[PDB]
Amino acid sequence: QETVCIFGTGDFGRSLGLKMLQCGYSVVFGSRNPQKTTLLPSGAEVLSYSEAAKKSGIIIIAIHREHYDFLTELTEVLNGKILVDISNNLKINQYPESNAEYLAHLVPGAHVVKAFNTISAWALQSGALDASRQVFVCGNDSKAKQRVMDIVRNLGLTPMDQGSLMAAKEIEKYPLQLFPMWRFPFYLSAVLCVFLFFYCVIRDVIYPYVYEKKDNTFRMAISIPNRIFPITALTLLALVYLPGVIAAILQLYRGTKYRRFPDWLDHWMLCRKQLGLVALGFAFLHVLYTLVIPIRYYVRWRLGNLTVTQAILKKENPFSTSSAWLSDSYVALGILGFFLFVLLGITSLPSVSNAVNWREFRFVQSKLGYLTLILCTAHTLVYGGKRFLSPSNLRWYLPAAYVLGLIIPCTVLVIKFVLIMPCVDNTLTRIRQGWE
Amino acid sequence: QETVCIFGTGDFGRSLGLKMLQCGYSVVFGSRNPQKTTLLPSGAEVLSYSEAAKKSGIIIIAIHREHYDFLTELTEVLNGKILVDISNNLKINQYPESNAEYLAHLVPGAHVVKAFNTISAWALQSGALDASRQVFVCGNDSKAKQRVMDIVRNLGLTPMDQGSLMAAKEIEKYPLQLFPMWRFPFYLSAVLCVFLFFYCVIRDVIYPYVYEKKDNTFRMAISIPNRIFPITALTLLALVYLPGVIAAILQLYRGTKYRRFPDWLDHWMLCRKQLGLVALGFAFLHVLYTLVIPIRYYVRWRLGNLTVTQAILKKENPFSTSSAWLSDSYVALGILGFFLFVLLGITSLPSVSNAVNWREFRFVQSKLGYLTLILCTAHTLVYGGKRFLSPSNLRWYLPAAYVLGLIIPCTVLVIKFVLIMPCVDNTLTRIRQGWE
Amino acid sequence: QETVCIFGTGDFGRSLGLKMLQCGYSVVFGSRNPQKTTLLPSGAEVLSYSEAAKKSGIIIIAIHREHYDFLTELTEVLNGKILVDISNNLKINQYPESNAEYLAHLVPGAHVVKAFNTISAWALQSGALDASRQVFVCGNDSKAKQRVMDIVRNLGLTPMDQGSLMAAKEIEKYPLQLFPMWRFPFYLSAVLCVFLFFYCVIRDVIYPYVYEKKDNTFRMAISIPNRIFPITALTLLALVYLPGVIAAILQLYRGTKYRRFPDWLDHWMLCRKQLGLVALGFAFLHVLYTLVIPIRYYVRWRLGNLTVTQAILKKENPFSTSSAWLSDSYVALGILGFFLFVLLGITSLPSVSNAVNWREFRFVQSKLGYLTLILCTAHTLVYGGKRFLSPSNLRWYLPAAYVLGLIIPCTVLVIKFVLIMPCVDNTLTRIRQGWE
Ligand SMILES: Cc1cc2nc3c(=O)[nH]c(=O)nc-3n(C[C@H](O)[C@H](O)[C@H](O)COP(=O)(O)OP(=O)(O)OC[C@H]3O[C@@H](n4cnc5c(N)ncnc54)[C@H](O)[C@@H]3O)c2cc1C
Ligand SMILES: Cc1cc2nc3c(=O)[nH]c(=O)nc-3n(C[C@H](O)[C@H](O)[C@H](O)COP(=O)(O)OP(=O)(O)OC[C@H]3O[C@@H](n4cnc5c(N)ncnc54)[C@H](O)[C@@H]3O)c2cc1C
Ligand SMILES: Cc1cc2nc3c(=O)[nH]c(=O)nc-3n(C[C@H](O)[C@H](O)[C@H](O)COP(=O)(O)OP(=O)(O)OC[C@H]3O[C@@H](n4cnc5c(N)ncnc54)[C@H](O)[C@@H]3O)c2cc1C
Ligand SMILES: NC(=O)c1ccc[n+]([C@@H]2O[C@H](COP(=O)([O-])OP(=O)(O)OC[C@H]3O[C@@H](n4cnc5c(N)ncnc54)[C@H](OP(=O)(O)O)[C@@H]3O)[C@@H](O)[C@H]2O)c1
Ligand SMILES: NC(=O)c1ccc[n+]([C@@H]2O[C@H](COP(=O)([O-])OP(=O)(O)OC[C@H]3O[C@@H](n4cnc5c(N)ncnc54)[C@H](OP(=O)(O)O)[C@@H]3O)[C@@H](O)[C@H]2O)c1
Ligand SMILES: NC(=O)c1ccc[n+]([C@@H]2O[C@H](COP(=O)([O-])OP(=O)(O)OC[C@H]3O[C@@H](n4cnc5c(N)ncnc54)[C@H](OP(=O)(O)O)[C@@H]3O)[C@@H](O)[C@H]2O)c1
Ligand code: HEM
Ligand code: HEM
Ligand code: HEM
Ligand SMILES: CCCCCC(=O)OC[C@H](COP(=O)(O)O)OC(=O)CCCCC
Ligand SMILES: CCCCCC(=O)OC[C@H](COP(=O)(O)O)OC(=O)CCCCC
Ligand SMILES: CCCCCC(=O)OC[C@H](COP(=O)(O)O)OC(=O)CCCCC
Ligand SMILES: *[C@@H]1O[C@H](CO)[C@@H](O)[C@H](O)[C@H]1NC(C)=O
Ligand SMILES: *[C@@H]1O[C@H](CO)[C@@H](O)[C@H](O)[C@H]1NC(C)=O
Ligand SMILES: *[C@@H]1O[C@H](CO)[C@@H](O)[C@H](O)[C@H]1NC(C)=O
Repeated sequence: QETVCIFGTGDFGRSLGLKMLQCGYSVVFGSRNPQKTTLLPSGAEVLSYSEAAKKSGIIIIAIHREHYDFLTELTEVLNGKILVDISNNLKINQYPESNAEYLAHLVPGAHVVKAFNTISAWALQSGALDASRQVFVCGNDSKAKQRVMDIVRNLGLTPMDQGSLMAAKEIEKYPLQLFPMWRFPFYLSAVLCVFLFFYCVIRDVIYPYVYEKKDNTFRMAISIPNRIFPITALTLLALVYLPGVIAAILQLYRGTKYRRFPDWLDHWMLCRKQLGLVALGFAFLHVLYTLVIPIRYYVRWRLGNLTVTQAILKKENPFSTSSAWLSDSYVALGILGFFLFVLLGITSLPSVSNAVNWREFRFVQSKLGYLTLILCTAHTLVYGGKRFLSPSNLRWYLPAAYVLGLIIPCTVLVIKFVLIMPCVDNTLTRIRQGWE
Repeated sequence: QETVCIFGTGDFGRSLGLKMLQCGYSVVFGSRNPQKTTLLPSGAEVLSYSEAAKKSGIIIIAIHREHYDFLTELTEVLNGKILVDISNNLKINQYPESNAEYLAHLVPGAHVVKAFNTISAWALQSGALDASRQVFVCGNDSKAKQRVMDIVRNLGLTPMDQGSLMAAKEIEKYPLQLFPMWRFPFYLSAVLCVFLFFYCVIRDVIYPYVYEKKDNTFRMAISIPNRIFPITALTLLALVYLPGVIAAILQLYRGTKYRRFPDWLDHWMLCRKQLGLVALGFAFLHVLYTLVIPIRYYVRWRLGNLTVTQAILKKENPFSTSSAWLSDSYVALGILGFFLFVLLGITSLPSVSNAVNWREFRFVQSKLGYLTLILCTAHTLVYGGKRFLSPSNLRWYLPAAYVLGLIIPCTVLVIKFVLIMPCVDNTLTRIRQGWE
Repeated sequence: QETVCIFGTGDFGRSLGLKMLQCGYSVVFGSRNPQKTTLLPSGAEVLSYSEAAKKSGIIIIAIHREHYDFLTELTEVLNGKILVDISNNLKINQYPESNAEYLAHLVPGAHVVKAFNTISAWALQSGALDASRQVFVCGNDSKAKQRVMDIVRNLGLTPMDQGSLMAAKEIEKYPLQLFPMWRFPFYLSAVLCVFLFFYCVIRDVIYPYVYEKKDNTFRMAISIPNRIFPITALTLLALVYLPGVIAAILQLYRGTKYRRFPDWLDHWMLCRKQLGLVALGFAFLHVLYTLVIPIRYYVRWRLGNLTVTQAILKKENPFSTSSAWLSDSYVALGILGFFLFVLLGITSLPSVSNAVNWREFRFVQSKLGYLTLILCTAHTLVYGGKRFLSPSNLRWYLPAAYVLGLIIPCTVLVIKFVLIMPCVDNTLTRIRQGWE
């Protein structure tokens, strides 16, 4: 039966130690005081640091980085042992090297393996290990690394091997972050949903209060967020396919592809997935606010008054078939534009993305990605055809609030249309392999 | 070229043997009667048990557990061989030890590897291996276990290593179950959709038949299941976040977190995912029944009569703006409450759940999980404001059937609000690390 | 520090070489002209072919298959080296053996490992490696194959081991295909959406133009694709469960299950997933076109005229409760039939499909798959009950265009109902294990 020593009897020391007694391991704890040990599992004795290290070959140090000082006092006991470093830091970039690098320079005669820092101490105890299922294992000694990965499999976890000990810097960065790539689409969308809220409140509830004095302030429940949410979804969709256009222009002037993107475009290349899925989250709200139009009281009342007024005044509507074209056209373009929008979101799942090679992925994400941005722009051009862009449409001196949201998507489609023409695109094909 | 012996020429023996002839293996079957062999592949000879075992090093026993008796008669031939045990049982907990444990005690001088019990014999033959793609491999000998995993890769399958031979008890439990965790949310929801069907039939089709005698029995097609399905979705959502409240209370009285939950709460901790996804399945039905309201005949007729009666009787509706607030408010709260409801369901996918550490998962599942249960409770409080809870709302002595569904969600939100206050929550922070 | 030689300084040679300088490898390029080397990374010298191969043990040949001729001129240098073959072909089935097989016959004294052909040269450079994350590694020498997989882990990629070198034929087929299994459901659906477009244009816009001359040509925006898309979704759903019925008939005549399906049924067995997900894509369009009915101008106008005409002509509608049954029945059957339709699509995800054994998968995909095809057929039978199949329903001599779409689903449900009866099904149970 295997023996696993655990330095430190703290929170994660008890939780990892009690998980190993349930899987058939003889755990020998090591603490500063083996005399007074109140909370400990049943079949696990507690010894000194030098005494417990003489019993196993795998030593898990469940201590913080600041108290790594005593390991130099017993470096002749730790010769040939497997020291599993599990520690995290309180914040990113607190120390220059990682902990497993620093633990290797303290005890040079021992094989250091980074593991177990992703999982939490409560997930081992309660058994509610759902996102803390994978354990990232990295180390230099390949024989010692396969032995630690056998413990992770016997504890019901899934070891993901991360290579050599150089990858321990990124593993300690992993449990500290809270959506690091989603920060720029959240901040861009929040400053675009606040500006476009104050832009529609000034048009729809303030302008009918100054002129033609009426309350009209219920609009900011559904009727104003059904203008914020599609225009935010259309703008953020156009901000997705804009770096691929700016980078295509920036390669034509340079004449080569082997130079580096200018450090603001490169960070905005990597947030396209994050900008795309936030734009799907707002387009999905625009669908739900639109499909619930005929349930609202204002829509039932307005269609109720318009029918009664037509009933007592014997004038009639002669069914203009031109307006039946437009109202069935922009609704149809919005449905095809949302079907492909969802289809880009299905492919964004990390299991669907791995069952797809880079040609099938480029066909969905780029060929059917502009075709989303064409249909979602034609959905709001044909909707703009009913309003005609007349001078009776701007309230003070500021227009109908969707034509501001057509500046970025119609800019992307014009510049992309230049890059499709063979006087330019045949140069791009010769530049994706190398050119002067 | 490799040689793989297969004991037993039955259903899975032919299916696994014919799959290995298509991948470049020389398969030697072993049966009780090598003389009469009718159904067999082409390039695979059939020998005796002792004769076929002298030709390979990997022996796959395609026999049941009851006929393991003959292997003790030839235990001197099986020395050093790799015996791959593939057997299942007819029911869970039929024998005390697993089959691979029992196969190791019969032949102690052989390395036993559990594999191939997850896949079916038809999925190897027809090639329709879709859920039977992963093959769970476990065994003590690490050199013999990597050799069996090389066969699984060459057969187009994906070996998932499960550790030592102690994990063979759970692998044999795997192909027998049929949604074992989903049993409690299915039985709770079925006894809550049956009671709430008879509660709405008594109010909506029986009470208009006794008093004011009219048929009114078409309601149980859409109009009654649009009352069952949201209240079942709201109750099951409140039953998700109720164990996290009961466990928080039960840690304050104990003063420590290291004691065990009382065996009914612990089984209801593990079914939160299962209760949550069933509650999303009923909320998704409540969306589809609601968005199809203006297509129904009863809604078109009632809005048709109410307009014609207002047309021939010249009284008018003066557009009460107060009721335009409420009807745009509970509809908006239902959309935000369903958007985050879906967002919890996207994170529940086992590929999205693994691309997310436990802080980003706790932010979605708990911070944005109560915020779902707040918005979905405020969606049905504001809907209850239109009905005012007047005494003309209860039919015999029993109320309007959604206020029964507000008992559990408003209980969770009150007790959670006590646990947020810093006179209690600062004790919870000191108790998630250890306290007296 | 490790040394990795790369033959060939081309497009993928620079991209893979610059990725390895960023991970702590000393890369030594090999080219035909080490004198003139313009584009190259900083810390990577360029030598001759025989000179650079004498410095490392891992040699990555970044050259095409046609220029493999020079490796026979230096086969005494490549003894014991690990030659990583990364090449692709311009088209499928261009050469009889794969490249890694052909590279092994050129240099017999070297271990050949196929890797890196899935990823692209731009994904290494730009860092936008999203679908080119997995690297398929296969080779005969297990010690050399684990060494190449350590490079793939250190480059931030994920090595998927594919077994021996026999699997290199399928890995070179992998980056060339563009949805190979989706071709038959795309071509079947396109020839069924074109025929059913011309069938509804002849009924709905040509027949009201010849008789009772009116424009009526706006129908082909929403109103005609809301007839194409559900009938295509219902037909393709019936074409899913039809091979399982034809194969069940074809096993009863044969009397055994061990014979081979006749090569058109076998290719249509494998496209059931592909036919099923395309049928979900059209049913999801039928939902979105249907839920947007009360927003269209034609529906608002027609319900506006029908109310005003009822307001000025004092006749009334007495609320036939029979038509309130039917219109709430087929709408309810369409919602239950679409809920299970989506539930089959959630299980089709390759992460949900792997978290499910073959009994839970057969319960969803087959037991709840016919129950989808029953409810979606009863959704269009009850919708056909409102139209009664009168002789005033066919326009010239051709019927109401959904009853053509009931031929295939009602054929499958009748023949499946024969196979459920125990005079037939007890023979199928005795034939799924072997019978004469
Ligand atoms: C809902 C949604 C989900 C999304 N999910 C994802 C996701 O999961 N992952 C993701 O990455 N994006 C995602 N996106 C973003 C979008 O799909 C990407 O932009 C897409 O992958 C490529 O778009 P592109 O037009 O910029 O093409 P790109 O190829 O990225 O950009 C074109 C330019 O890139 C350069 N380039 C491209 N290929 C090469 C080459 N072989 N050699 C040299 N230069 C080259 C050239 O300069 C070319 O002009 C998503 C978007 C949405 C709306
Ligand atoms: C649609 C949907 C999908 C869902 N999917 C999932 C899913 O995939 N997986 C899943 O697990 N749940 C899932 N849930 C359930 C829900 O998300 C969980 O309850 C959530 O993970 C945590 O909720 P909670 O408030 O109970 O928090 P919890 O943290 O589970 O409960 C709080 C209590 O737990 C204890 N506790 C928590 N953390 C610690 C700690 N570090 N140390 C000590 N004690 C601690 C304390 O007693 C604390 O008061 C889903 C729910 C829905 C509605
Ligand atoms: C939205 C959607 C998604 C889908 N996704 C998938 C998917 O991911 N993967 C997929 O495979 N299909 C998928 N399908 C197709 C459908 O689910 C399959 O047909 C289903 O897996 C089985 O259906 P079946 O009735 O043909 O059953 P089958 O079992 O495939 O066919 C029955 C016949 O198969 C033979 N047979 C079955 N089991 C055995 C056995 N043990 N021994 C001998 N003979 C046997 C017998 O002849 C039997 O009569 C999908 C369909 C839809 C609509
Ligand atoms: N959820 C988690 O707790 C979690 C999760 C992931 C990773 N980790 C990591 O696991 C390790 C355990 O930390 P923890 O959170 O569980 O807290 P902790 O173990 O309770 O406190 C740190 C441990 O250091 C030991 N130690 C030895 N000398 C010490 C000294 N001079 N001063 C203070 N302590 C000394 C202590 O045990 P003795 O005095 O008895 O010897 C003490 O148990 C940490 O590195 C942590 O980053 C924890
Ligand atoms: N879909 C599947 O079939 C499937 C799936 C997963 C796992 N398995 C497992 O694979 C194994 C094969 O079982 P099976 O379903 O395919 O049925 P089976 O093989 O047809 O019957 C059991 C086999 O035991 C052999 N055997 C040897 N001595 C025997 C004896 N005294 N009495 C009876 N049989 C004897 C028989 O072959 P000979 O008499 O010719 O030697 C017979 O082929 C089982 O353990 C099963 O749990 C099967
Ligand atoms: N996106 C990709 O580029 C990609 C992706 C996956 C796989 N691959 C594979 O990686 C390999 C590299 O090809 P590549 O696309 O990057 O084009 P390439 O390397 O620019 O051209 C082929 C290479 O062959 C070398 N070579 C040696 N003798 C040659 C000769 N007589 N004639 C022509 N070339 C000779 C050349 O380098 P020197 O003359 O300087 O020695 C040249 O760099 C290919 O096998 C490719 O299938 C490429
Ligand atoms: C289910 C599919 C969709 C339907 C039925 C739909 C329908 C509509 C309708 C009816 C309007 C007019 C709103 C009103 O009456 O005030 C509208 C506006 C709009 N839609 Fe959509 N839409 C859909 C999807 C999309 C998508 C995917 C986008 C792109 C992100 C989009 C962008 C817009 C924009 C920009 C407006 C104008 C916003 C305004 O100024 O009011 N829609 N949509
Ligand atoms: C798309 C989003 C949603 C919309 C538009 C919506 C709309 C509505 C409407 C209009 C009603 C009144 C039904 C009627 O007219 O008889 C209602 C009732 C209700 N909704 Fe929602 N809802 C949504 C999502 C949700 C969610 C996510 C929940 C929580 C599970 C929920 C819980 C309820 C409850 C409990 C009722 C009262 C049931 C009754 O007694 O009739 N809804 N909803
Ligand atoms: C959200 C769920 C669904 C709803 C509310 C729904 C509703 C309807 C409605 C109202 C119609 C009549 C269309 C019209 O007024 O012209 C219809 C037609 C039809 N539906 Fe559905 N449906 C649903 C899902 C499905 C599904 C999943 C299928 C099967 C693929 C299906 C198959 C059909 C067929 C075949 C027709 C007849 C097409 C025609 O001739 O017009 N539906 N549906
Ligand atoms: C508050 C927003 C939280 C959203 C969390 C989330 O969904 O992202 C988790 C992860 C994304 O994480 P990273 O790509 O690693 O940033 O999974 C997905 O790819 C999303 C696919 C979803 C496709 C439908
Ligand atoms: C009759 C109900 C059958 C449902 C089957 C199912 O969906 O669960 C399969 C599995 C769940 O299986 P377990 O978590 O292992 O119980 O995948 C999911 O996590 C669901 C995610 C779904 C998120 C949208
Ligand atoms: C133009 C159509 C492109 C569609 C691409 C696609 O979705 O398939 C990618 C892959 C399917 O690829 P293969 O099964 O390998 O053919 O993932 C899925 O299983 C789909 C699950 C989706 C379940 C919702
Ligand atoms: C209603 O429609 C009919 C034909 O569809 C038309 O003749 C009649 O004038 C309309 N009634 C109105 C517009 O009041
Ligand atoms: C219809 O609305 C107008 C203003 O919107 C109002 O003046 C008129 O009284 C309404 N007609 C009714 C209530 O019949
Ligand atoms: C409207 O409905 C009432 C009862 O709901 C009925 O008595 C009345 O006749 C209807 N008005 C019509 C049909 O014009």
